[PDB]
Amino acid sequence: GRGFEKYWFCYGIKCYYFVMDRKTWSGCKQTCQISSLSLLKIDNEDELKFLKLLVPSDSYWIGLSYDNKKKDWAWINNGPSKLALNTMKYNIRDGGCMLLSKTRLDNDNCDKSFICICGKRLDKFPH
Amino acid sequence: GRGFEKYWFCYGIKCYYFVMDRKTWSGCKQTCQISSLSLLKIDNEDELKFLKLLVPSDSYWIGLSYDNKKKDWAWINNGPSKLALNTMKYNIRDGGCMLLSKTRLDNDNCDKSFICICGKRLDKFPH
Repeated sequence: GRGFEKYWFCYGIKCYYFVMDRKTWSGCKQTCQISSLSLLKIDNEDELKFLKLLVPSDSYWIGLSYDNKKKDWAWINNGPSKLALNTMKYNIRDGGCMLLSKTRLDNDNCDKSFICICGKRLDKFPH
Repeated sequence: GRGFEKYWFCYGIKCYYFVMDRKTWSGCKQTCQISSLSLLKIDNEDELKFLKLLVPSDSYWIGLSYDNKKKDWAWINNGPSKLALNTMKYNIRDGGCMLLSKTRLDNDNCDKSFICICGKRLDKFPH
């Protein structure tokens, strides 16, 4: 259940929620999930511009990880995105999971503990 | 009816909306109202702490102005608050309306144009 911050924000059709405890990438993925949210997927450059603008200054796990079957960085659950990643920017030797900071996307050790940012669209309903 | 930013935020029981164009204090007050919002009232020190933390960096008209008849600073529509102001720090000769920045509350010419921050509780329903 719930140990989230009491603030949250929205942009367009998507809101953004913050776990209180820092967690490993996997632990964040699962914490977003038990609450019907999902570790955050970033849909485009517009959205990225806004989050870097609006998030408090820190480093946040987001739902993007390197996938050795696809041979590429992939949004969780095959999630589709229009965010172009320059994958040369990212050395998988230095980390296979993505964080958001105010300054950039960076890859990092999946075992380090960062703030989880979970997203949920406003048109997301149980099925 | 509209001319708002696409983004907004919430804390506990209250959300926060941003007008796109800078306006005079009175214009902010009326723009918030047109949309059944209200130029923002700050309820306590906890809430002020949070807003200084999450608002982009700029200066914002909020629903606080100096009242001749009360002989005091007063929140719009007789709004109740538990935010203690030290009123000795506001010279009314320098301005009779309040704005919020990241640093502090300050008073300023009610005719300057600043960003409107409109508040609305989640338990606020037509009547």
